[PDB]
Amino acid sequence: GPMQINVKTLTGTTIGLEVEPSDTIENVKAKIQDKEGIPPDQQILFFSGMQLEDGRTLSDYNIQKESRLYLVFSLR
Amino acid sequence: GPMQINVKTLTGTTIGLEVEPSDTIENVKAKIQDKEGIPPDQQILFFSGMQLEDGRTLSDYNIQKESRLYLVFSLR
Amino acid sequence: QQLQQAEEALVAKQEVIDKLKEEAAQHAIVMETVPVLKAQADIYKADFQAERQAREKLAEKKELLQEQLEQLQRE
Amino acid sequence: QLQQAEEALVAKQEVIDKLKEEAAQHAIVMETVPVLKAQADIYKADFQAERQAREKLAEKKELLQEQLEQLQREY
Repeated sequence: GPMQINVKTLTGTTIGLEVEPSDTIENVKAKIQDKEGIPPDQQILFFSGMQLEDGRTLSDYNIQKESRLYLVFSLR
Repeated sequence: GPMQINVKTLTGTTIGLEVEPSDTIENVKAKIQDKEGIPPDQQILFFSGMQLEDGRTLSDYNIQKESRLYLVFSLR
Repeated sequence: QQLQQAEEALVAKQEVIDKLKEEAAQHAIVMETVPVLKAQADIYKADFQAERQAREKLAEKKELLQEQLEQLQRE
Repeated sequence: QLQQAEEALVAKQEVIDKLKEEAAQHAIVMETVPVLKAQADIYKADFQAERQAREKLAEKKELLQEQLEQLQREY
């Protein structure tokens, strides 16, 4: 069912996203781009110290709404 | 007395320095400069999460041979 | 007879476990950012170097121009 | 009846000991956080310096391209 996740940056900024567990990481990175304009091929996402793969899904990493996700991206 | 300390860079390098507990932090940085070519005024040394002052001594921070020391610096 | 001193000591012990679990929750939040900070450092490093290049190339062209200007001021 | 409470009070004790174990083992990795933050801050500040330096060389480049162009026409 369509759930709300929260991708935080190291500066303490938080991006709320409405996602489906079946959604891929590329898919989530596409949402982040439509909102703050960061190209997906330049975002890195983290969950529980793991670097997330474009190809795998939120389901695969067992990401719930309460999940602590991190975003790193280039200064360029 | 005359001891070996190890300084961890974040690029993975461990810099081995022969030092005296009375050696001042600008002295360690000069040794690091001789081994790695990083100017002192551009090195930051860390221990127990705090930055080490150029003018205090290894012994003022109770720094032993086993003490975990990190070096952070600029490439400019 | 002293079953309610053991029961009350069990309680007092859980009050400590809860405090530690709570401290270990907050520790865990910090520690999971460590790989994030490593990644941040690597990207910023590549950002810095990539910008030194673009600016070095622009520093060359600016001298070439300043050299081409002074050669043609021999006229 | 009472010995179940005495062998729970022990269960709680090694839950407290094991929490204090790990809490000392991860104050080690938690003291690389400030190191990682400083490294990232240096690369960020360095990058910004390179960007400002690039923008300044751009201004000069285009300013020289003019002078060159005019004094080429002029002569």
